[PDB]
Amino acid sequence: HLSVDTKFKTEGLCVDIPGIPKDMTYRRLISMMGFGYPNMFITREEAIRHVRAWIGFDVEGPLQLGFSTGVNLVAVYKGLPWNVVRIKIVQMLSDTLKNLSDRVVFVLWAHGFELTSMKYFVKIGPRTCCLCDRRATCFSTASDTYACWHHSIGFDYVYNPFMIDVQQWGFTGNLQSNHDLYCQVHGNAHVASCDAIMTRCLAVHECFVKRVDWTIEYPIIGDELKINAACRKVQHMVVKAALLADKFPVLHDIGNPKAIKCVPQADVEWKFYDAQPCSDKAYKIEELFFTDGVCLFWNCNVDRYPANSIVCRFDTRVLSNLNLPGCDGGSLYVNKHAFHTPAFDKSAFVNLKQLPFFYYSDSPCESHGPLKSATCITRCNLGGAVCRHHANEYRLYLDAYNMMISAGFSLWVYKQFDTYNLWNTF
Ligand SMILES: C#Cc1nc(CNC(=O)c2cc[nH]n2)cs1
Ligand SMILES: [Zn+2]
Ligand SMILES: [Zn+2]
Ligand SMILES: [Zn+2]
Repeated sequence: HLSVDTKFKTEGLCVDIPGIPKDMTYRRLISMMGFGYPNMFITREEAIRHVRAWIGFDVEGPLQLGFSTGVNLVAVYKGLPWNVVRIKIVQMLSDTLKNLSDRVVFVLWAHGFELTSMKYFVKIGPRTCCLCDRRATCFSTASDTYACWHHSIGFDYVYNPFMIDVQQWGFTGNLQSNHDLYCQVHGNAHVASCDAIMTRCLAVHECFVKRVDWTIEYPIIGDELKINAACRKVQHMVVKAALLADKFPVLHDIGNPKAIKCVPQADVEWKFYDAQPCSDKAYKIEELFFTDGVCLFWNCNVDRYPANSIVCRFDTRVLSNLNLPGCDGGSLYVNKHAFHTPAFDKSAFVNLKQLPFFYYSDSPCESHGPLKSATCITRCNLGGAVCRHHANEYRLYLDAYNMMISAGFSLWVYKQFDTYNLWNTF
């Protein structure tokens, strides 16, 4: 954890707090703010481990409280006393975070009012939820009880929040000049939430775009495992069928250097090319480069795919608990590991078409241990009646396919791809 005796640089606070000592520790800062929880403030490394909990927060002077959720509240939304503002803050954080994290991390660009305003809606102390086993994130003065984000309805204080001041990381210039170096999507409309949004965006850029640590693991919070297994199932299905239908002599597999053949029994000449996940801008196809056979780009984000490609590309616009808002239109996809992904661009696919759903199988029609569909490509459907085994497998594959799509992945293929060509493999 971050030692409370660590020095805190106070130059960013001195316009809101004139006269503040240059020599300052976290210990003295927390005291001046009026306050298993050794420090309210955390290290960059702890913050990165808890990116799902990040909420940018800015206060502008009555005071306008702005959050990276887009919300502005005025404490005296129009101005209201702190005793009702705090209730809204609890509800807002609880609904934003209950399916993401066991805590909140306020990401600051600290100039003073934000820190001195915390005592009006934060309480600290040593706890678990009164109604479950999750750690407590809220407190209620009405009942003198504690709750997690799931059981906090009607609570009035944030309990043991964490926080980090981006201005401690060693920047020159103000927030907007640093944020705008990397991102054109978030403006500065001069409301507190705009600053809150830029602050979080800059932190995401510093910690996941220019710096990358794929060794950090993140807890399971949703359908991660089913999604990942579906992606492997779809990858095998689509590539196997492409090879059967068009009989490419060579396949160029471009992407993760730890990739394995997804169709190990295919006859094709399989050649690998190493490219790590690009976290900043999509790769330029000119630099990466292939006109023989087919190219496979499985989550290898390029600016324009060649016409002879099979592509899986994550759609950064998808709304889900796994996909967090990112930098310059990118998104931070957190599924076991954290992957910042450049903004989705439909123009990357101009040479391709959307891959249609289909299910293909050459396995024997046998049930161990009634489906009608034009897209069940099997011997039994060719012959007029889908067998029970392929019926079961088709419905499982459909489920997997829909899971992958709903998670944000999109699939694209060379324009000549035609499932009609699979029927003659039977
Ligand atoms: C009541 C009331 C108040 N409204 C504001 C407006 N906020 C800003 O102009 C701003 C500047 C930078 N970021 N936001 C401050 S106090
Ligand atoms: Zn609970
Ligand atoms: Zn931004
Ligand atoms: Zn069958």
